[PDB]
Amino acid sequence: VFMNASQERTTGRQAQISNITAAKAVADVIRTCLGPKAMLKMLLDPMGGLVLTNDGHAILREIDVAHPAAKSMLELSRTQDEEVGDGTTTVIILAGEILAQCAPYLIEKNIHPVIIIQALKKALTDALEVIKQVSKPVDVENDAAMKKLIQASIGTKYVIHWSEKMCELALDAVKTVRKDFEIDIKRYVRVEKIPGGDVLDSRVLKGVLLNKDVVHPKMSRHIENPRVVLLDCPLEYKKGESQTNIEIEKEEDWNRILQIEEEQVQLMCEQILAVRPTLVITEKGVSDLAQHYLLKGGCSVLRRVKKSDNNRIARVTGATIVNRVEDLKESDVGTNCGLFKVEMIGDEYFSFLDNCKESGLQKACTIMLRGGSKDILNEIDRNLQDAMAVARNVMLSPSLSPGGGATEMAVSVKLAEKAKQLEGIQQWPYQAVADAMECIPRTLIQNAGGDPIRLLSQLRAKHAQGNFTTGIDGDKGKIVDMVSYGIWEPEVIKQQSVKTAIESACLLLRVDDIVSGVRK
Amino acid sequence: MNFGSQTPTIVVLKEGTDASQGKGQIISNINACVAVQEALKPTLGPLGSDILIVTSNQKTTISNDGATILKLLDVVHPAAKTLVDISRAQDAEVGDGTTSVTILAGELMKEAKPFLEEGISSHLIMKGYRKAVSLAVEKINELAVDITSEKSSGRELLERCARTAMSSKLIHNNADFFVKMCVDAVLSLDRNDLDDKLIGIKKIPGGAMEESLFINGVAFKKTFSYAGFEQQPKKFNNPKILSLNVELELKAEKDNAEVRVEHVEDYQAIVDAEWQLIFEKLRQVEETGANIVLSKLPIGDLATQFFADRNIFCAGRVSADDMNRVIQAVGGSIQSTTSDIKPEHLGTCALFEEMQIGSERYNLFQGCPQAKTCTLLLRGGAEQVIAEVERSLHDAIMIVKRALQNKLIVAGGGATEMEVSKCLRDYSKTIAGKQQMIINAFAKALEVIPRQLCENAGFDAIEILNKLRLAHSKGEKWYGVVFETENIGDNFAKFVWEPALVKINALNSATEATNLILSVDETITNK
Amino acid sequence: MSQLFNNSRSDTLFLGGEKISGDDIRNQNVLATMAVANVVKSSLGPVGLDKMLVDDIGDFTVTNDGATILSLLDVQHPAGKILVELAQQQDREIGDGTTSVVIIASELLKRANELVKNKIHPTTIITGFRVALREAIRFINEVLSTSVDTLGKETLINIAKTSMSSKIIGADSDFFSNMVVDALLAVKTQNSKGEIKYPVKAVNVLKAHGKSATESLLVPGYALNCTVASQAMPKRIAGGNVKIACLDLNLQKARMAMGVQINIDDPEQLEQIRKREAGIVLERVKKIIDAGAQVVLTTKGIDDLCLKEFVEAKIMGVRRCKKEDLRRIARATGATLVSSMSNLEGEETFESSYLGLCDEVVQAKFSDDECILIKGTSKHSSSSIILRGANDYSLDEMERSLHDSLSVVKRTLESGNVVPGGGCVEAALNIYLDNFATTVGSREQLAIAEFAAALLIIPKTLAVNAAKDSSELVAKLRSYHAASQMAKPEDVKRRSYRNYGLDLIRGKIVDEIHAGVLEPTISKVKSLKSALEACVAILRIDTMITVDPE
Ligand SMILES: Nc1ncnc2c1ncn2[C@@H]1O[C@H](COP(=O)(O)OP(=O)(O)O)[C@@H](O)[C@H]1O
Ligand SMILES: Nc1ncnc2c1ncn2[C@@H]1O[C@H](COP(=O)(O)OP(=O)(O)O)[C@@H](O)[C@H]1O
Ligand SMILES: Nc1ncnc2c1ncn2[C@@H]1O[C@H](COP(=O)(O)OP(=O)(O)O)[C@@H](O)[C@H]1O
Ligand SMILES: [Mg+2]
Ligand SMILES: [Mg+2]
Ligand SMILES: [Mg+2]
Repeated sequence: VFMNASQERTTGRQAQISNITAAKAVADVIRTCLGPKAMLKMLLDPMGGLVLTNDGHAILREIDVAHPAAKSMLELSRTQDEEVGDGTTTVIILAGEILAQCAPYLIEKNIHPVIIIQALKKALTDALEVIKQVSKPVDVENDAAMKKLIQASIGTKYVIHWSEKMCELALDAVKTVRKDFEIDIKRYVRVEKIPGGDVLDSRVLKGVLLNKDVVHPKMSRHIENPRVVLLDCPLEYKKGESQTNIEIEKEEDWNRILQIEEEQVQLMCEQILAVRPTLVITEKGVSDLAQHYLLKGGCSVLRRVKKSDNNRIARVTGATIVNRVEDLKESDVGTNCGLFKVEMIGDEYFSFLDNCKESGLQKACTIMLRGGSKDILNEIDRNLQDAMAVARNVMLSPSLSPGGGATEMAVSVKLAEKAKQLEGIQQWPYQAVADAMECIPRTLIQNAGGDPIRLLSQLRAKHAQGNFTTGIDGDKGKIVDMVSYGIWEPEVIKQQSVKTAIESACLLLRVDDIVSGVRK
Repeated sequence: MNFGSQTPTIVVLKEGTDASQGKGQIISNINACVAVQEALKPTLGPLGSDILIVTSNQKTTISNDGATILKLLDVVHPAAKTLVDISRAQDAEVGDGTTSVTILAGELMKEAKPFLEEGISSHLIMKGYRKAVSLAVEKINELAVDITSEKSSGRELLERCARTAMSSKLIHNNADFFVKMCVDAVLSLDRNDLDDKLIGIKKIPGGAMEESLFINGVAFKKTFSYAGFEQQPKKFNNPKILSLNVELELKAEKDNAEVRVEHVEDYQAIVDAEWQLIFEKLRQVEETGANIVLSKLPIGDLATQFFADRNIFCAGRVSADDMNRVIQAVGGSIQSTTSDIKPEHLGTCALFEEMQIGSERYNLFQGCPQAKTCTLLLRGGAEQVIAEVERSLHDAIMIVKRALQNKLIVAGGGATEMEVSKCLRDYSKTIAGKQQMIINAFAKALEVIPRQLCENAGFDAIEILNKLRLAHSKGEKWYGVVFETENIGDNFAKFVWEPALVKINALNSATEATNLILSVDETITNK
Repeated sequence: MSQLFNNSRSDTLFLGGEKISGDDIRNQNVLATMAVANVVKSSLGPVGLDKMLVDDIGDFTVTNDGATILSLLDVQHPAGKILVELAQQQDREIGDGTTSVVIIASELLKRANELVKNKIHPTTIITGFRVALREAIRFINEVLSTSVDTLGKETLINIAKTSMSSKIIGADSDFFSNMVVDALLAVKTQNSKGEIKYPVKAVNVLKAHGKSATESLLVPGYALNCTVASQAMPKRIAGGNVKIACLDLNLQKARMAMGVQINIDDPEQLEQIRKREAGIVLERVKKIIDAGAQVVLTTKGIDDLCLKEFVEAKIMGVRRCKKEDLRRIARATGATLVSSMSNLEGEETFESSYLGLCDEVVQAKFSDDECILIKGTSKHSSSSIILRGANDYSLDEMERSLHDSLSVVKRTLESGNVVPGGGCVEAALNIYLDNFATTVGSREQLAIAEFAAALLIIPKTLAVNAAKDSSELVAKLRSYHAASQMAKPEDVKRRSYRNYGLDLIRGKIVDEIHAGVLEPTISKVKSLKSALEACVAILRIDTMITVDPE
C-alpha cells in the first residue's frame, strides 16, 4: 500500500455528477419550505430536543450531512442569515438548481468548467443591473409602508394570523435600537420568552426583564423613580490574589480579623450610600451581611447578573458600569427609570424596569412573547428575527425590489434576450442561468396546486408587455402584479440570493477528484 | 406511501463488482502486460536464462520459451491473458518466437504510454499500428531470397535452419549430435502430410542426452507382460508384425450372456466350447506366420500361453496414438477379425531387438527403409531436462516442418527488426501528421528484440544500436549482432537462417494483441 | 507493477522488515512517484481542476495549491516524503512553481528509471542532467526581458494575473490585480542600508462571507481582528492624529512573585495591602490616560477593573491579539512596542513618543464579525484585504490564492528581469538541449536528450486538462521554437517567433506579451535545482531497508 489514499477513487465526469446529485438533494428537502403555503419540517437532534420550522436555515443546520460537496450547501445557510437573515431557503433552492440547470453539460457537450464560470461571472453582473432597474425606492419614514414590508417574511410563517400585531412589535424594536448611518445590531435585542399566555397580550417593553426576585422582604418592589447603579465587584469579602496568612500572637487579634470583615464590607456600603441608589445590581454574588447596611439606606440588592445583561441595563437607564466602589460618582448613576415592579408567575419571578422614554447612546429594549408552549415560543422568535431583519435592509438600502418571484423571473427574461445576441461559445452557459432563475417562481405554483406549464407561459408573456411587477400569487395561484398585491421585499435580500448562489456554484464546478478519510 | 422505515438506494451493478473507466483503466491494463513481460525479457536470446516455476500441486516444470511459462501460472487479470493467447497461437501455428511475440506486443503498449498521457485518444493510436503492420509484412517478403536460385542441396537447407532454434536451450553445446536427429525425423514423414503426433517423444528417466538414438521404427514400450513373457525371444530377424483391434480374453469385457443347460451331458460341451472358440482365433494367427502380435485391448493368458511355444511375441494394452503410429511403418493396417487376416496386411523389418534402459524395456523396430514415421528416445540426469529437451526438439522440428512447405530465407538475431524499422522511418517523414510519431514509435518498438540480445550478453545496448543505425544507413541486409565474435556483422555469412513464418506472425500477433487492449477503456469484473 | 513479491532468503537475515534490492526498488520509487504526481497533474494550469480531501471529522479542504494537497497527504513510502517536502520547500522560498516542480521531478524519475534499464550508469545519467542544467540556466539568462516603455503598474498587474489563474480568483483576477500590487507597495520598507525588502504575510487577510468577491474592499491601512473589551466604548474615533498605544502589559489583578510569602501580625494591615494590589496597576494606567491616548492596544487580557477608567476617559480598550500583528501597527503609526514599561531612571514614567499617529481608528462590522480598521497611518503606510465569498471553505482557498499572488509580485520587484510563461520556457529549453550534447555525444548524449524531453511534461499536461488536442499544440511549439534557434542577430524576423505559444483558453498560438501572462525569473531558477536534488537522491538508491518499529 501507499500513504493514506485510494480505496475507490472517483475520477472523470462521475465525480462532478456526484457533486451535482448530492447538492441537488439538499434543495429537494426544503423544496416544500418555499412559499406562503409551505409546510413544516420536524427535526430530531441527538440531544433529545425538537426543532420544527419551515426556515431552511434551521433545517439544514441541525441535519448532519456527510458528503464533501453536499456540506458546502449547508454552509450557504449561515451566509444569508449572518449577513441579512432573510432568504435562507431561497438561496439553497436557487444554488441547488443553478448547479443542475447551468451544468447538465460535460455529461453531453463536454464543456470545460472554467468556460462556464466565465459566463457565470458575466451573468452575475447583468443580473444585478436588472434588479436595480426593477427596484422602486420607498420612503423609510412612512410607518404604513414599513408595516407592509415586514409582513413579506411573515406571509410564509405561522404568525401571519398575528401579522397585524407582529408588525407593531418588529417596527418598534428596530426603531429603538437604531442609532443616528442608522446602524443597528441584534445583540442588544433580547430574545427572552415567557411560557404560556396570549399572543395578543405580548408587547415590546423598554428595559431589561430580570428573572430574579428581590433579595430581602423589606426591599421595595414598587419604586416611582428607580436609580440603578451597576457594580461588577462582589459585595462579599475579597480574599485577594495572595494569601494573607495572619500570624496571631495574642487572642485579641483573631477577633479583630472577623471584626474588620464586617467593617470592611460596611466601608464599601457607606460609599454606595453617597449616591443613595434605589436599586443596586451586582454582577457577582452578594453576602447577607452587605444587604443590611444597604437596606438601611434604601438600596436594593439583587442576585448575581450575567455580563450580557449588564450591558443592556446601562443603555436603558444611561448608567455607567462602575467596578470600583470608591470611584463611584453621581454622574455614573442611572436615572429616568419609569417603573420597577415584580409580577408573580409560577415558573419564576420577573422584575420589570421601565424607561421614561425622554441624541446619545442607542436605547435597549426587550421583547416579551406569550405563546402556547415552549416550542411555539422558539418558532415565533425565529420569525421575529426574520421579520426584524427586513427593516434593517430598507434603512441602509432604501431601494425596494419586487417580490413574489418577480425578481427572479425578471432576470430570466433579460438573460434570454441577451443569450441570442451574445452568441459565441458562452451562449449555452449564459442561457442556462435563466432556466435556473425561473425555478423559484415555479416552486410557488407547485406548492399552491396549480399548473406550472400554463401559468409560467403567461407570466413570461405578460412580463414584457404588462410591467416588471407581474408575479405569481401565493394563495390563489393566479397572475397578479406586485403593485396591487401590496407586498414587497428589499433589494439586499435579492442581491444576496443571486451572488451567494452563483459564487458557490463556481466552487463545485472546479472539483476534479474526491478522496475521503485522508487523515486528521 | 412507502412500505416502512427508510429505503436504501439500489446500486446499479451487483454488490462486489469492480468497474472503473477512463484513462486510468488503460494504464492499469498496460502495466499488467508489462509486468508479465518483465519475466520474459531475460529469456530472449541464445544467452537467455530459464525460469523455475512451481505450481500449487508442487509439480516442478522448467521451460525457457514463453508459451509454457504462461501455461504454468494461472492468469487472472484480463489484459494479461492476451499475452497468453498470442503465445499459444504462436506455439500451435509455428512454435518459434513465442517469447519474442510477447516482447513485441508488450513493447507496443509501452511506447503508447506517453501518447495516452497526451490528449491523443487510443483510437488514433491504433490507426498508426494498423497502417505500419501492413507495410512491415511487405518488407519481409522483399527480403526473402529463394533457395533454389543457387541450386543448393535440400538436406543442408534444413540443417542450418534447425541449429537456429537450438539456441537458448541446453542443446546449444550438444547441437552437433542433436540436429542430425530432428533433420532426419522430418524427412521420414511425407512432404504432403506432416504430423506432430508421429514425432512424439517418450520420457525415459535417467541416462545421458548424447546417448540418444534415432531409428525410423517406433517403440510401443510395454504394459503388463502376462504369463509366458521373457521366454519369447526378444531379438528377431525378419518378423511379421500383426495388429489386432479385437480383444483376446475368456469372457472378460463381453456382456453377460445367460446360459441355461437342462442336461448334464450338454454341460460338458459348453465348457470345452469356450476352449475351442479362443483357440480358433489363436490358430488363425499362426497360419498367417505373424511373429509379432500387437493389440490395443488386453491380451488373455491363454493367448500368451499359445504364442509361448511358437516364440511369437505378443504385447497388448497399447495406446491408440501409438498403434496409429505403428500402422504407417508396417505397411498394411489393423484387421480386427482373425479369419479375415490376409498376408498383405502383415508387416516386416530388417532387424528387431528389445533392450532395457532406465530399468524399462522397449521394443524397437529397426531396419525400415519405407517407414514414414520416426521415434525419439531422450535421456538425462534430471527429469526436468528431458521435458526441456523434448520441448526444445518439438519447436526445432517445427522449423524444418514449416520450411518444406515454403522455403524463404529471413534474417535473424535482430537483423530483420532493424532493417524493417529504418524503412518505416523514411516512410514516416512524408506523413506529416499524428501518424508520424506513431510510426516512429512503432519502428522504435521493434528494436526491443536486439535490446535483450546485448543486455543478456553483458555488452552495452547503447553502443550497439549506434553502430547499427550508422551501418544501416547504407544499403544492408542480414546485418545483425553476433555473440561468438563479440562484434556485430553480417548474419548471412554466419549461415544462421530463420523461416519467414516466424517474423510474419510475430508482427501480426503483436499488433493484434496491442490494438485489443488499447480499444478497452473500461473493465468490469463481477462476483 | 510489482508482482509475486520477493522470496525471503534464510541465508540473509536482518532484524525488522525484509530487505528488497535490485530493480524492484526503482520500480517502487517511480510507482510511489506517479502516485503523488497524478494528483497534481489535473490541478495544473488555468484549465486545471483542484481536488477535495476529507479530514474524517466531516470537514474538508478545497485548494488548488499543490503544497497544501501534498502536506495533507502523509506518505509512508520513504522516497515519497521527498516530493512532499519538496512542495513545502517550494512555496516557502520562491512561493510559486509548486505544482510544476512536483511534475518536473516526477518525469525526471520516470525517464531516468527507463535509462537505468538501458544499462547506462545512474551517475552518468546524473552527470547528463547536471551538465544540461548548467547550460539551461545560461539560456534562461539570454531570454530575460527587462521591463521598458511600460505605462504605470501594468508590468506588475499583468504578472500578478498569472498566479491568480488556475485558482478560484482567476475569474475575478481583473479586479484583484490592483489590490495585490498596491498591497506590497504600501508595506515597502528599507533595510541592508538601501536595499528594498518586503514583509511576508504583513497584509492582513480577514474572512467575512457575504455579498460578492468582486466587492471586496481594499483598506488603505492595516486591519486587526479583535473584539472590543467593553461594549460601552466608542466604536468610531472622530478627528485626526489619533494616538495608538501598543502595550505588552496586561491590566489585571495580579499575584505577587511566588517567592514571596506575606505574614502579618496585625489585622489592621489587611486593608492597605489588599488595596495596594490593585493600586500598583493604577499607577501605570493613570499616566497613559493623562497622555491623551485614544486607542490602547494590549497583548494580554484586561480585567474589568481597569476597563472602568477607559469608559470615563472615552478610551477604547483592546484584549489579546497576535504578537506579530501588534508589531506592524506600532511601526506604521510611529509607536514603539513596549514589552515591559520602564525608564533609564529608577522612577516610572511615560513618554509621548511611545504613542502612534494615524488619521482615524474605526471598528466596522462585517457580517456578524467585528474588526478594527486603521486608515491613514503616519510613519509608514500599510494595507489589508478582506476576502468575501459564498462559504468559509471558499475563503480558505482565496487565502492561499492571495498568499501565492503576494509571493510572485514580491520576487518581481527584486529582479527586474522576467520570462514569458505558459509553457514557453519549457518548450524553449527542449530545442536548446536538442542541439546540445550533439558535440560531446558518446554515452552522455542519451541521458541529456531525455532531460530535454522531460521538460515537455509541463506543456503537454496543460493541454490535457483543457479537453483539447495536445498533439496539435505541441507540434506547433516545436515548429516555431526549433527553426529560430540558429538566427543571426541582424535582418530581424526570426527570433520574433519562439517567444510565445500554448494559450489554453483559445487553443491558438498567440503572443504572451500582448496577452499579459508572465512569470518572474526567480520562479524558474531553483525550481530545476530543487527538482534535480529530489531526482538525484531517489535515483542513487539501489536498496531500501525497512526496520520494524519497537
Ligand atoms: N405570499 C407570497 N406569494 C408569492 N410569493 C411569495 C409570498 N411570500 C414570499 N414569496 C416569495 O418567496 C421567497 C422567499 O420568501 P420567504 O419564504 O419569506 O423567505 P424564506 O424562503 O427564506 O423563508 C421570496 O423571494 C418571495 O418572492
Ligand atoms: N545463433 C544466433 N545468433 C544470433 N541470434 C540468434 C541466434 N539464435 C537465435 N537468435 C535470436 O534469439 C532470439 C530468441 O531465440 P530462441 O530463444 O532460441 O527461440 P525463440 O525465438 O522462440 O525464443 C531469436 O529472435 C533469434 O533472432
Ligand atoms: N493565464 C495563463 N495563460 C497561460 N499560461 C498560464 C496562465 N496562468 C498560468 N500559466 C502557466 O501555468 C504554469 C503554472 O501556473 P500555476 O498553476 O498558477 O502555478 P503552480 O504550478 O505553482 O500552481 C506557469 O508556469 C504559467 O506559465
Ligand atoms: Mg422569508
Ligand atoms: Mg526458439
Ligand atoms: Mg501558481
